[PDB]
Formats: sequence, C-alpha cells, structure tokens
Amino acid sequence: QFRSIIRIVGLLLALFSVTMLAPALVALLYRDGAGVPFVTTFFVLLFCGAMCWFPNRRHKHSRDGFLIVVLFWTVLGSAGSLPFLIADNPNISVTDAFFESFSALTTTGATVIVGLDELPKAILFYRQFLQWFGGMGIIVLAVAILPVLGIGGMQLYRAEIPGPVKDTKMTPRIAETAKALWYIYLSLTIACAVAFWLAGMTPFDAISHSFSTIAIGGFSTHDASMGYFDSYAINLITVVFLLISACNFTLHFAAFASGGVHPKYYWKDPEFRAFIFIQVLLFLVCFLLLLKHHSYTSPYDAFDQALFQTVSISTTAGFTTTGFADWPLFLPVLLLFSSFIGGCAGSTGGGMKVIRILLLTLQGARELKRLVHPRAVYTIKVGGSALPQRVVDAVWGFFSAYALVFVVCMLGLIATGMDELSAFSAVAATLNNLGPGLGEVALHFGDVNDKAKWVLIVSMLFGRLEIFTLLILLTPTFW
Amino acid sequence: QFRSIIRIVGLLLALFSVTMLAPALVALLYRDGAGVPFVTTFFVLLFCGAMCWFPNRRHKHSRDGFLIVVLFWTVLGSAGSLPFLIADNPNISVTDAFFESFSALTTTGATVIVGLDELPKAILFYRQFLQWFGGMGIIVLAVAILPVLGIGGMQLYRAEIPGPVKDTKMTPRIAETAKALWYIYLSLTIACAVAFWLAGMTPFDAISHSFSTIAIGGFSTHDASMGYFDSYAINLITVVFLLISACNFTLHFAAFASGGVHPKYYWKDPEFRAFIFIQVLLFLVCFLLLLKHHSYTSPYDAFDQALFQTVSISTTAGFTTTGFADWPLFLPVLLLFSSFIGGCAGSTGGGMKVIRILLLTLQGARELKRLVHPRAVYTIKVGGSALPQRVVDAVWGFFSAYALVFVVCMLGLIATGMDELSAFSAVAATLNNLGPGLGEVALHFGDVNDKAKWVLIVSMLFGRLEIFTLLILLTPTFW
Amino acid sequence: IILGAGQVGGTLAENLVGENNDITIVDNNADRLRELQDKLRVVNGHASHPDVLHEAGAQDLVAVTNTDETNMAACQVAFTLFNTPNRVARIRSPEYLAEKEALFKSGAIPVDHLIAPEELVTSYIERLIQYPGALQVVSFAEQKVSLVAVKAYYGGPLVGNALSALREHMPHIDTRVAAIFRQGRPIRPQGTTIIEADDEVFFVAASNHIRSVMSELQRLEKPYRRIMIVGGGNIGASLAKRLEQTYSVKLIERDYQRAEKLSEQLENTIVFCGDAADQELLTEENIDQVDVFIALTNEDETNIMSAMLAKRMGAKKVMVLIQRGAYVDLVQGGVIDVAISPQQATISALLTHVRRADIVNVSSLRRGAAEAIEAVAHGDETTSKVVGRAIGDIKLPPGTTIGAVVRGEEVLIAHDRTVIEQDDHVVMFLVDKKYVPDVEALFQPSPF
Amino acid sequence: IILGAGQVGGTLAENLVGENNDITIVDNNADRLRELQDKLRVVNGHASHPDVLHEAGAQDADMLVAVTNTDEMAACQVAFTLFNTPNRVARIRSPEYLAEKEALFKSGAIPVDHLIAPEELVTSYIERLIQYPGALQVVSFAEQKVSLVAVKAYYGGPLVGNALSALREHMPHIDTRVAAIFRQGRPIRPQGTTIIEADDEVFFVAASNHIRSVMSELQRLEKPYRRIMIVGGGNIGASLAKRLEQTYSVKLIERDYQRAEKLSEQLENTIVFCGDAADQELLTEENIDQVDVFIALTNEDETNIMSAMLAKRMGAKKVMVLIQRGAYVDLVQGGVIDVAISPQQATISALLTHVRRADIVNVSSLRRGAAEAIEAVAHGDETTSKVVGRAIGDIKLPPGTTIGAVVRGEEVLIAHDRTVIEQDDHVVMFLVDKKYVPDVEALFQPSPF
Ligand SMILES: Nc1ncnc2c1ncn2[C@@H]1O[C@H](COP(=O)(O)OP(=O)(O)OP(O)(O)=S)[C@@H](O)[C@H]1O
Ligand SMILES: Nc1ncnc2c1ncn2[C@@H]1O[C@H](COP(=O)(O)OP(=O)(O)OP(O)(O)=S)[C@@H](O)[C@H]1O
Ligand SMILES: Nc1ncnc2c1ncn2[C@@H]1O[C@H](COP(=O)(O)OP(=O)(O)OP(O)(O)=S)[C@@H](O)[C@H]1O
Ligand SMILES: Nc1ncnc2c1ncn2[C@@H]1O[C@H](COP(=O)(O)OP(=O)(O)OP(O)(O)=S)[C@@H](O)[C@H]1O
Repeated sequence: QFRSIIRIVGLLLALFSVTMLAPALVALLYRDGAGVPFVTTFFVLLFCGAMCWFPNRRHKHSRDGFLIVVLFWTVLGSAGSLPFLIADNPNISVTDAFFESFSALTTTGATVIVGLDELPKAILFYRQFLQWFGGMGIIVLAVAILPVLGIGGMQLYRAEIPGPVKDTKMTPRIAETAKALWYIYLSLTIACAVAFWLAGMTPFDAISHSFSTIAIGGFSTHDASMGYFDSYAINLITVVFLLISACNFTLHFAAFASGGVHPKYYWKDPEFRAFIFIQVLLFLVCFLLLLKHHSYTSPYDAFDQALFQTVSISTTAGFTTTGFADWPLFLPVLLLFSSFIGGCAGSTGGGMKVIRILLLTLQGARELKRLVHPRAVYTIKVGGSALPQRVVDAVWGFFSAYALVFVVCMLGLIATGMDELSAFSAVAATLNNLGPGLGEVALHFGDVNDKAKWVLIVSMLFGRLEIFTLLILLTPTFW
Repeated sequence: QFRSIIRIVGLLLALFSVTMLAPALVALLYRDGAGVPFVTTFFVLLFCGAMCWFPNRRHKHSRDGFLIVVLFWTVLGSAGSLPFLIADNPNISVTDAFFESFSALTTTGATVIVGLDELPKAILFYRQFLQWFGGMGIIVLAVAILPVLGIGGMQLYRAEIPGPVKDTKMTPRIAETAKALWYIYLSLTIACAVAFWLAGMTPFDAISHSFSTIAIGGFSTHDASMGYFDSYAINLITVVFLLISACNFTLHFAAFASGGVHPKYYWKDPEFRAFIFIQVLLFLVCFLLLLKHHSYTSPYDAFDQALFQTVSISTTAGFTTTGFADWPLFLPVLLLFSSFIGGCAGSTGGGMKVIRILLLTLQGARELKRLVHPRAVYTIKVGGSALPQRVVDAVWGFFSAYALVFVVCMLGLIATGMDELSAFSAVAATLNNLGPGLGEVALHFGDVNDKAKWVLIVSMLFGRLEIFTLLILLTPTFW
Repeated sequence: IILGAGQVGGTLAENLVGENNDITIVDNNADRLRELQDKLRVVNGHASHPDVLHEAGAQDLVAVTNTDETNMAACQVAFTLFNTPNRVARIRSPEYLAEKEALFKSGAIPVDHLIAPEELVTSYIERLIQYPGALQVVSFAEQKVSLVAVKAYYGGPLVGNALSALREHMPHIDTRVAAIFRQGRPIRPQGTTIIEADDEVFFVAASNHIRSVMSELQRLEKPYRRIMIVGGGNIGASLAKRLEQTYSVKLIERDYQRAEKLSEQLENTIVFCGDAADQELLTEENIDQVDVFIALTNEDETNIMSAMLAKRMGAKKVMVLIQRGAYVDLVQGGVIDVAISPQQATISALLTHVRRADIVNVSSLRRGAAEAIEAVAHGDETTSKVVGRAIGDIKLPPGTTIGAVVRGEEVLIAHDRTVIEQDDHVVMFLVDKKYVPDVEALFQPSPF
Repeated sequence: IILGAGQVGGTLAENLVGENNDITIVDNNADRLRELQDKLRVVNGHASHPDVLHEAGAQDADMLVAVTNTDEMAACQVAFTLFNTPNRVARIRSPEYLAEKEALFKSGAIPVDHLIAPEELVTSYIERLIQYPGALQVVSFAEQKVSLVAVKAYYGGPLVGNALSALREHMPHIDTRVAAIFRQGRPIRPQGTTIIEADDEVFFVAASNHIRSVMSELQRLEKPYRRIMIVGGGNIGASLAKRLEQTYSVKLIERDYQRAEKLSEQLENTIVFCGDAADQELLTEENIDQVDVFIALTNEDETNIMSAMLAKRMGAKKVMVLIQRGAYVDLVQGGVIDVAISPQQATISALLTHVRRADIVNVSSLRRGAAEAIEAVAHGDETTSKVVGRAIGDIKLPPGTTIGAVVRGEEVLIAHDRTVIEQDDHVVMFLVDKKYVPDVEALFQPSPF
C-alpha cells in the first residue's frame, strides 16, 4: 500500500518543481524581483521529489484514495512555503510562511504579509500562481477522483455520479477530466485576463488577478483587493467571472460537446437554478439595506459595492472592494453567514455547496410537512428522480461533522488567547476557504497567534478536503 | 375547530387564577409583602377566564394540538405578567415584566430585576412558583400530549411511545400522566425542601428554592444563586436534586410500579446511560482544567465549584454559584456549548436533549464508517431495536431548524444594537432555557434592549416548545 | 374480425349483429366461445398465428387478448401479409401510450385506431367531476349530443312534478327526459309518468351546453374542490396526474414501493400509505370535508366497503370502480352515488368505430335490456319510410321514444311537432333491446 | 452493440476486444455492467427503448447483438425500421419462434440477419458427440473444414506413456496431430518432451470430413452407440429425442406428468417415462446396465451430476450432464462423469464466429479456463506480412502457442515443422494463455498495404 503511494508523492513533487520555473522566469523578464529561491527550490525539491520515487518505482494497485489526497495538499502545501522561507525580502517567519503557502494552495486567500503592494513582482506572481494550481487541483479532484471516493458533493455525487449531464464514455477518469477541463480553465483565465487589460490595468495585475478570480481565491497584488481602481468595469468583470467560475464545471462541459447549446444544460440543473436565486436574493437584500441606510452617495456605487460584495463573499471568493465603513455592523455578519453557502459543487468553492444547502432546505421543510400529515409519503425534488436515502444521510452527516469541527477548532483558538468573536470570524473564514475575516472591520491575520495559525491551517484543509476526507484519518476503522 | 379551543383556554385561565391565591396567602401569612395585585389579578383573570368559555361551553372534538400548546404558553405567559405590572414595589416596564413572566413560566430563569434580595417576600414567592407551574407543564406535555402530536424527544419518540418500560394502563393519554407524575413531582420537591431546611436555611428559601431546582428553573431569592451560603451541603444537594430531577420521569416511574426496583429500569435505558457519561466527562474535564490552573486554593472548593457548575449549566438549570473570576475565558464558553445537551428527554429539559445529541453522535459516526465500507449495512444501537428512518430524520431536521432559528434570532438581536458576542450569549441562553448569559463578563438582561427582550421571549418559547411546534405555525400547509 | 370471447368480445358479438354486419370471432376458450357463439362463425385460434388470423381475413380487425403484446403482433401479421383494412387493437400498458406518438404517428405499428382503457375511464371520471351533481354522462357516436343523468330526491325541483308541467316553459337552453331508471328497472318517459323519489332522470343536452342545462334545473351544485382517491394503479395515477393541477387531490396507496413512485411522478399531490378502511387515516386527513371519494382498486368488494365508509363519515359524494360491467345499475344509487365500469366504457368506444356509417350507433347508456341508440335516416321522402314524417307520426316499436335529433352540428330537441329531415342522427331510448332490427329496418332506406 | 451484460455478453465483451473491433454494450444491471465494463462503452438501457438503441449504435453505426431475458425481436426491428443498422444477430430460444422460422424469417418479416437458437445448437451438438463414440468433446472453428476431436487416455490405451514423435514416424492414411493436452484441469501445451500420462484430454486435430477415420486408425472408435437414455423433458430433451428416436433406441425420464404425456404425443417412436432421476428402481427395472450413454438434461446442474453419477455406478457405458452455466465445464468433466456440456459455452461459440468474421482471429469452441484455441488468418504476400512464406518452425510465436494445422481453401494440411504458410491461410493453433492474443493478432496481421 504505502510503496506505490510514495511513487505518486515524489512524482507530484517533481511536477511542482517544474512549476517553480515560471515564477523565476518572470524574475528575469522582470528584474523587479528576487528569483534565486525559486531556482534554489526548483533544484532541492526535484532532488527530494526524485529521491523518494527512484527506489520506489515499483508499480502496484478506497483506503488508497483518502490517504493520497491528504498527502496531495500536506506535501504540496509544505513545499509551497519553501520560497518564502528562503527569500529575505518578505522577512516572513516559518509559520507565517506555511500559512501563506497553505492559504495560497488551498485557494483560501488569507494573507499574513503587510504592504504587499511594493513587494517584488516575482514573489507577487508566485502567490497568485499557487492559487491557480490549487484552483485546478480542486476541479480535477471534485469532478473526478473525489466522487469515486464517496465524498463527491457534486450534484447527486454519492460514489456513483459518473459525469452527470451529457456523461458519455467517461471510462477514463482524472486523465479524461484533467485534459478536457484545462481548456475551460485556460479559456476562462485568458478571457478575464485580456478583459482586465481592456479595463486598463497593467499586464501583471491583469493576469495575476485572473489566476485569482477564476480559482476563487481572493488574493491580490494590492493590499485592498479591487479598491485599487474603483471602476465599475473591473468590478463588473470580476463579478461575472466569479459567477461563471463558481458554477458546476460539469455544466461548463456544455460547450465542448457539439458546440454552444448552453441554456438547456445550465437551467435544467437545480443547483444552478438555486445558485442564481441565492445569489440574487443576497445581493437584492444587501442592496435594499444599503439604499435605506444611505451608505453611499449615489445608488450606482451602492449597486457596484453591494453586487460585488455579495458575489465575492457568498462565492467564497474573498475579495474586498470596500471597508464596510458606512455598512451596518449587521451586514458583514450576514455576508459571513452567506459564506457557508459556497459556490456550486464541482467548482472552486466554499464549504456547504449550494446542493448541501439546497438539499438541507428541501429536507428541512419536508420534516415540517410530515408533522401535520404523519402518514403521508414525501420525496425530494432536486433532480429528475428523488435522492437515495444514502445521499440525504450524506448531507446531514456533513452538517454534523461541520459544526463538530467548527466548534473544536473554535475552543482551540480561544485557548491560544484569542477572543470568542475573533475565533468565529477566523474559522468561518478558513473552514469555508473564504479569506477575509469580516465582521465589524476586524481580523488581520498578522495579529493571529503562532499556535492559532497552525490550527487555521488545520482548518482550511478541513474545508478544502471535504471535511470527512480528513476526519476519517483519525478513525479506528480506517486504520 | 376554534370554538372548543377557547373552551380549553378560559378553563386554564381559571385554573391559573386559583394558583394566584397561594402567593397572596403568603403576603398575609408573612409580614413582608404586597398582596393586592395577586388578589386584583385573581379576580380579573377569573372573570376574563370565565367570560371566554361561558358562551363557548359547547363541546366538540393533530392540527388541534399544535395550536393548543402555543396558546398554553402564550396565554398563561401573558397572564403571568399582570402581577408585576400592577405592583409598584418593583416598578418595572411592561416588556421587562412580560419577559420576567415568560422567563419564569418557561422555566428559563433569565431575570431583569436588579437587587431582588430585599424585594417583598410575596413577589419573591410568585416568581419561583411560576417556575414550578411550568415545571409541571413540561412534564405533562413532554411525556403525554406532546409525543402523540409528532415531536417526541422521548427515547424512541416519533409518535409511538407507550413508555416502553412498564407500558401498562396507558389508556388515559393525559389523565393518568398528570395524576401519577404529580406524586413524583411533589415527593421530589418536599425531599429537597426539607433537605435545605436540614442544610439550615429559612423555610421560605428552603421551599421556594425547591420549586426552582426540581423544575429546570434557575431562579433565586438572592442576586447570586447559591453563593448566598457557600456551603458544600447545599451545593451537594442541589447537584444531586438536579441530576435526579433532570432525567426521564418515566424512569422515575420505576418507583410507582411495584415498589423500588430502580437500578434495572434506570441503567438499561441508553439515555440515562449517556446522561451520566456526558455529565461525568464534563465535570471531569472542567475539574482538571481548574486544578491545572490553580483557580481555587484547595481542590475541595474546586471540586465543589466545578461539579456544581457543569451540572447546573449542562442540565439547563442555570444556577451561578460563582463569577468565573479565576476561571479561563475558555471555560464559560465550553459550558455554554454544553447547555445544548440539556436534561434527559421527557423531563424539565434543555434545547437538544441527550438523545438528540446521542442519536446525533451515533449517526454521525456511522457516516464516518460507511465512507470506507460503502457496501456495508449499518444500524443504530440506542434502544433494543434499531431506529426507524422516521426518527433519525426527526433528529437531523431538528438540528437544522435549531441552527436556522438560532441564526435568524441572532441577526435579529444584532440589528437592535447589540453586539455579535452578546447576541450569541443571549439566544444560546434562551433557546436552551438557561438564564445566565455565561461569559467572563456576564450578560445582565436589564441592559438588553426593549425590542430584543421581545425576541428573547420569542426565542425561549422556541426552546420550550419543541422548536417545530411553533415553526409549523407559520407554514402554509398548516393553515 | 375479433380475437376475444370476453365481456368486450361477447358484448360486441351480441350488440353488433343485426344482419347489418358480419364478423368472425376467435378464442381458444371453447366453453366460453361456443357460449359466446350464441349472442358468428368461430375460428378456434392459437395466438396471432397466420393460419387462424390471416386465412380468416382474406377470401372468407379487433384484437382483445389478455395482453397488448399479442394484440400488436396480430395487427402486424394482418397488415404485413394481406394488407387488411381498419385494425383497432386494445393496448392497456401505459408505456405504449407514453411513446404512442413516437411509435404510432411514425406508422410503425399498424393500429388504425387505439382503445386505451386506462385513458378512457380516467377521461370519463374527469367528465363527471366537471359537472357536479351528474350521476352518469352518456356519449353517442356524434360528439354533439349527450345525455346527462341526475338524481331526484325529496325537496328536488323535479320530484312529483308532471313531466309536461315542465314542458310548458322553454327557458334559454332547453332539455328533455329521454330515459327514467328507477329501482334498477327501466321506465320509459310518458306524459302520464310522475318523477318519484330516488330516480335516475336522464336529461338530454347538447354536449356543448351541459352545465347550462343543469343550472337551469337548479341542480348544478358548487364546483368540487377537495377530491380523494384510493387506487394507486393505472387509473389512480392517471387521474391524479390530471387533477392535481385543478383540484386538491389526496391519494391512498397501501403498497409502499408503489407509494414512493407516486410521490415522484406526482409533483402537487399528496399520496399516502394506508388501507382504504383505515378509519384513523380517513379521520386524521379531514374526510368530513371531502367532496368526492373516487375508489379505483382491483377488487370491487374493497371499493364498495370503503366508498360506503367515506359516505358514512361522511364525504359529500362517492364513486367506485366496479370492474366487471354487468352490475353497474345494481351497486349504483342509494348509499354509493356513482359506479363506473371500464368494460361498459371500453365497449362504449368500440361501438363507435364498428358502427361507423351504419344505421345504428349503440350508446354508452346500455344497462340491462335498456340501451340508448342513435339511428340514421338516409334518403329523401321517396326511398325512406321515416323521412319528412313528423315524430309523433312514426309507429315506433314499443318502449322506444325519440329524445333528440342531431342535424349537422346543431342539436334539435325532439318535440312532437318536429320533422325528421334526410341524413339525420336521431337519438332515442329503447327500453327493450330485442327490437333493434325493427328500428334498423324502419330507418334504413328502401332500395335506392 | 450488445444488449446484455450476461455471461454471453460478458464472455464476448472480454473475448472480442483486441482494439481490432469496437462495440458498446447495454444493460440495466449496473453492478454487473460496470463489472462487465472491465473485460466497453456503457449505455444503460431502459427496456430497449429507442433512445438507447439507435443513439448508442445507429448514429455511430455497428453490428447489433441482442441477448436479454426474453426473445420477444422488438429491438432488432427498432434498429431496422428507423435507422437501418446492418448484420443484426438476436438470440431466440422459445421453439414456436423457431418451429415457424421458415414462414416468419424466410419471408423477411422479422429483421434477424442471423439467428442464435440455443436449444438448436446444444441439441445438434450432442448428436455430434454420439455419432463418434469415444469422443469427449468436439471443437468447431469458423472454418467448417477443420475441427478438433478429444479423447481420454487410460491404462491399456495405445497412447499412454508413448512418445509424441514416436507416433509421428508413421503417417497412415489420414493423419493427425495433438494440438492440446488437458490434464488435472490445467493446460499442458504439447512438446516433443511431453509424455501422455493417464486420464488426459488428448485433443487430436482432424479434417471435419474424416473424423471417424482418424479415431479408428488410433484404435479408439468403439462400437457405435445403440441404446441411449435421457433425463430431461424440457426444450433440449424433446429436441434430442425427436432427433434420436429415428436412429437410436431412446428412453426418456420426465418427472412432470402433464409434460410426460405431450412427450408421448410429440415423440412417436420414443419411450418417455414419469419418474425422478434418482429412482433406483426405474433405472434397474428399465435395463440401465445395458445403457451406452446417459444424457442428463435438467434445470439444476446439481441434479444432472447426482443422477449421471448414479447411472455409471449402476452400469451405463457412458454419461453426459448439462452444466448450465458454462464457466464450470472442465471441473466436473473426466473421471466418473465422462462428458459435461454447456449451452453458454456453445451459444457464445456461435457468436464468436459471426462477430469475428473476416477478422484476424476466430476464437474456437475450445475455450476452457485461460486456454483457448484460435484460428488466425494470414493476409498479404511476403512483402506486407511477417508470417507468410516463413516455415512454421521459424515463427517466433508468443509463449504457449503452438500451431496444429493449416486450412487452405478447402483442404487441411496438418502443421509440420517443415510446412510453409501461404497467403490467405486459416492457421489453427492452441494458446495456453489467452493474454497473448494481440501479440498473435499483431504478428499475423498484415503491415499497412
Ligand atoms: N394465447 C392466447 N391467444 C388468444 N386469446 C388468449 C390467449 N391467452 C388468453 N386469451 C384470451 O384471454 C381472454 C380471457 O381473459 P381476458 O379477456 O384478458 O379478461 P378480460 O380482458 O378482463 O375480459 P374482457 O376484457 O371482457 S376480454 C379470452 O378472450 C381468451 O381468448
Ligand atoms: N385494499 C386496497 N386499498 C388500497 N389500495 C389498494 C388496495 N388493494 C390494492 N390497492 C392498490 O391498487 C393497486 C393495484 O394495481 P395494479 O393491479 O398493479 O393495476 P390496477 O390498479 O389493478 O389497474 P386498474 O386500472 O386499477 S383496474 C395496488 O398495487 C395498490 O396500489
Ligand atoms: N427487461 C429487460 N430489458 C432489457 N434488458 C434486460 C431486461 N432484463 C434483463 N436484461 C439484461 O439482461 C441481463 C440479465 O439477463 P439474464 O436474466 O441474465 O439472461 P441470461 O439467460 O442470464 O443470459 P445468459 O445467456 O445466461 S448470459 C442484464 O445484462 C440486463 O441488463
Ligand atoms: N429430476 C428432475 N429434476 C428436475 N426436472 C426434471 C427432472 N427430470 C426431468 N425433469 C424435467 O425437466 C424439466 C425442465 O424444463 P424447463 O423448466 O422448461 O427448462 P428447459 O430449459 O426448458 O429444459 P431444457 O433446458 O431443454 S433440459 C422439468 O419441467 C421436468 O419436466
């Protein structure tokens, strides 16, 4: 068992090193930057990645799959910290680095570096590049390797969910989902990237912010996310390229199968039909509360600021184009609760994907009807045919595990000296892969304690892996 | 439909007035008190209770049952406010009174009267008496009328409980649970009451604190609950008379059926087998954290203080014999989370009874096992026979509704000007029926805003009624 | 050419033969066949084998087996190797309907006309709900004319009143009593007859304006709102899929695994799991507010002992589904308001294809010896005994009474002063059916 | 396209795929389908409705094979009516669809291009063994001309312990060659060093025309069978009786009276009985000690064995069973029970002669375990083929494979080390391990033209 596994591990470490070249290339095409740690890392990882799989080139073939994917992020996440440790320009500690490594790779977006505006333009590419890499990682995993495992959380995910709509063939897996999905990934990143150029900003900010919106990360090369240029176009592009990137990519497979027959594939999927209503009702109510409060002078800005914040926080994107200055205290909290309703399943997204919430709202009302008609027979409507009792169980055990981790991770941050409010603001921001602390203009992750940043890493994985993937690691039955 | 309902209402209003006499009797037996409002109320209610059912003496016979029990507390709770409005000795607002009326009757224990030590000894009996009345109310409803409705919270409960243990002579669905349970109720109140007399305190405080501890209660005639006399005996009696009074009363039905054959009935009930372990593990961990912290000079005090606080907060009792001065901030938070696991079902009880948590932990681990053995068949162990899929759903829809109300009731307290932390400290204290605010710095419910003091009333009902009972009221299917 | 000696084949074999038309029935059940051979020529047959089917057809189609699949083969064997005309074949199993358009409007299968029983009864049941207060609705070959039956009680506008006493006013749209069923046996309407209590008064009405007729007689009660069903089978699900959009439906199915699919197939319906006689379920689910309690099960005994209970609790109305059609009058009336038969509706549709262009069309109102018929008058006054002659001047056989005349698309109610014109579709009520080839010989044109 | 994932569809789905041909199977049974998906495109199918059938196939276009639960055809017509897909093969079991095949099928009414009637194939096969006494199994290839005949080596046999080549020094009249040797259930490929031990399945090669001649030259053609006994009254039992009562003295044993009467009506010159198979009295009372073969054709394979085991104990000269599932045959064969027959190793035997038609390899009827005999076709002159002109002894065949014969047009050349393979030959060889086919399929196959 472990033998062929380390083959996979050292194999990926090599592939990660090949990624290190592209940043340093920028640190030579540009020379506002420091490239040596990337080339120092490229070598040391290639060795340490090669040293493990050479004596382990022996090939052999569920218990296998859970232990791979916790290594896919544990190993790659640790390796991601190395460039930051070496370079003296950030002057970043080890835990601050492991955090920024994981926060980047996990597509979280929670940063611990102050004043990154003037940081070198070489380390500034690597942060956004790691979000891109973890952006692709979730897609191949969520659509392909993960559903087989049994924690798919993609439409009617449970174990058997073999491509969903227009699922023809599908015999090759991961490998026929890593190749085909890349085209959507690349054709979506470039489209926004040149769109930002058409908005007007520099190539770097145009591109390295495309790696971030598409991967639903929330990073930036500026301390303020999209307040650097308070232009409706950039916001309206960042809004539309988060809504497009948040929905099921197996529904974005409605373009590579005999051309553009989109609307039938999209609208007949109940997850996308609920992604819109939840997204509209959010911004709709987050707008009426701004107009009644006169938080912004002209209702165009209020429209701009609101319609971006609800769709940058409830899609788990984590971009802040405001300071919630004129916003009621009661608005950042509501937006933070909306973070749990992350992007649609099968996409780069947050914790309880729309279906988990959709299934939860569906089932929770059925239990309200049966209270009056006990002898009636009720079913769930989501798809064409009602769900198997396995899936309904697989959502309600997921909510339980979620609010089991979220409480242990909270009484673990409290002990390290934080306060009740900041803990909630932190774990809800990291378990959901959000990033920004939220609340009444609060969390700055530099202030966080050393032994809390570890717990935060512990948590942001829990959200990125479907919580069970790592929760079963400490079970007696698995071992 | 509505007609025979109002017959029941006016009938109980009359019965409530008959209760008003016992307070006023004390305001003349005792020499410190004001009796006119109780006797002013006795008359006006008897009229207003009689005026409704005289033209409605027409008798006629599920939709009936839900609307009765929300009136059972709405009507009686409002009526409870009347004595406080009239009496000028505690000149107190209307909403402060409705709150103290509901908080008493709902057995919450959250008070809004400052310095009640020197308040008259007549209003001091009425507050504790209302807890006694709501103490009896929950028992007759939880074990008899409520299970039939559809929300049980009673071992296996969905709507099919013959009590399981000694399921004999159950013909009168409520007429022999109100009669038989009263003897257990009275035989429990007197035992502790004279026990407090043997502890040494005055008859009044001896008795009117038994009304408070036998029912889930939480009230006091002193601002500090049981710090008035920091004597181990009173604590060690209040501890054992909360553990004995907190669990299933149909297990206290192991004394009225052919004498004292207790231990088999008690220990073979899995709810009591988990009530002990949850109670022990709490105090055990709340003890080692006090000993490691040297919060108290001698481990007898630490033992006294801890073993009382874990069993006064996890049972929903609400008694504070300390100020958590030397306690870590991290202890009042953990204890507040333990408030959800209140007393065993079918008894004066907390927000999610032991089974709801027991069923939740059982089912949540099955979802962890199935992840590795997908093709295996798993079942639930709690009782003799595994549970029907109806009950497992009725726990997991109850968790959802709980964290649906608790979030809506929270963003409703935030808007009225409170802060995120104090709202959480309030609704978790009222939804669970635990009076204390429970933080290092407590919430003192006088400071609560007027509009919030309504939402708290709205909330403490939600916890006292099984949350669904009132949640279906606003459904379209019910009307 | 038929392939059945069942209630369909037997009722046809009895109804269709007046020497007007000639046929040959096929059945492997000898004791039933030569019994049904009384009621013409009988070809003993095995399945749809060409020897029996194909040889009988040319030089010497209706296919009513137990199964649909055997029936389809027979129409193809007759269409492939001889190219036989018409071809009506009953098909019951729903999926052959669900893809009927794909299959049948592609011409693949050779059914010229379908008789889908589950569809016909369920459309019929919806036809009664639409006109509240109607016991039975009668359909003829001509869609334009139709009879509507009502129930006369104490306190009704029609009890004890003289028939002609109602004929003195012709208000707005008009009616006429074509038949009167009482105590199970038939009373033909006369001027001397009085409408006693608990009668089946069969009014005539143009199919377009039926509701208008019943409201002018003050019998159109409030529209039904709340419906209750009891069958989860082919008729129960079809009816639910038709009523959940317009009426508040409740269903009761006692087989869970089937109760689940009904929860999937029916979006806006409440399906249950219970036995029909479960008093708790009927009380718990507010049956004292039910307006009609359709029972659509397999066993006629169960429908009655449950639809009798629902009236007792009680519902506003009740309907059963007596599977064999031979007892419709016996169970009907009294406690159970309405009784429906699929084999008095399946056969009702078959007698509109067979009789096409013929002298008589046998109505859906066949019960016992009485049956309503529609006779066609061909030829001008020179080649017909019955054309031009006023209705009151036709020496009709005993018990027969003309109720209406259909001329093109307009319904003329029969009055004694009416003239029968050429190519008319006359609607009349026979108390005794042994007289048809007398009528069939009266209206039929003399040689041309 | 295969409309089944059963033992037929699964055995095909494994055998036919060498990337030489591409197919798509249909099945509503997921656990068995994605199991059969190992062996390839799956189109799970709701009762053969058109959306499955034509879209899975007719748009892509490929041969249609339907083997699902029942006979009632509908799917082949759905493929023929609105799509016009060609070369449709559909299994049909129920006799009435066979008994009137001429009226129905030679009128072109039903669209079956080729039939696979299992009762017909098995019953014809059993008569083919009876005809050559002493033959355990007869192997049929795609080419009717060549066929293998298997015998059993005992103590006192002319073939025990003798050296293989020691028989190759004389070539008397018509000649043979040992293409396979099965012993103890596991396969031994023939070599010069191999010795014929006792209780072996020595598979001789023989031209289909002269099989009896081969067996009499090896002194193994015993006296023709005279008295036969059967035990099944079902579709195969009656068919076999209706075929043997004219040439052999038949007795039948049927345990359902109402069926025993029709067997008395349908069989004019046969004696059918009413009894249980293990009724010792009936077997003795009806002279079983003079039975020459005791065919057992029941529903339960357990019953066939436990009765055919009884009726060699009593005295039958031979015994035959019918192990219904075909994956078992070599495990009960030999020893006490002489012969075991499988319908699902014969239904599949005919399907791999239509599917493989004109292809590089034809999979023989001799598939048992991993071993299978195959027939490979050599196309192209010496310029576009590795295997043409090269002598048999000079071909670097994959391990375990050994050529046994060569079929040329209409004449069978026994493989000798000194033989030359000419163009458009049908080479017959024995694979000990079936994982090597796309090696052979790549060796014989002509290079690009
Ligand atoms: N193989 C067959 N070939 C011909 N007729 C068959 C065959 N099997 C059954 N039947 C018919 O089965 C019929 C009796 O059953 P059914 O008619 O199906 O019952 P039924 O349909 O409720 O009665 P009906 O509707 O009035 S015909 C007879 O008409 C038989 O001829
Ligand atoms: N006693 C009963 N009470 C209520 N429902 C019943 C009862 N008996 C049977 N049913 C229901 O009726 C069904 C019978 O349907 P099927 O026999 O499959 O088709 P079908 O309903 O008989 O066809 P029709 O059109 O109703 S005659 C059962 O499967 C149940 O759904
Ligand atoms: N009603 C049906 N419609 C379509 N496919 C079916 C149906 N019933 C079974 N099948 C398919 O046929 C297979 C099951 O058929 P079986 O009952 O095993 O037939 P079979 O006799 O076992 O076939 P063989 O000769 O033994 S391999 C599965 O692959 C199913 O997908
Ligand atoms: N000992 C026996 N046990 C079981 N069946 C027996 C036995 N002896 C004779 N039979 C006959 O075997 C018949 C089985 O026939 P079927 O059920 O139609 O299966 P079948 O496939 O038609 O028969 P086959 O395959 O042609 S041998 C039984 O009905 C009996 O008539």
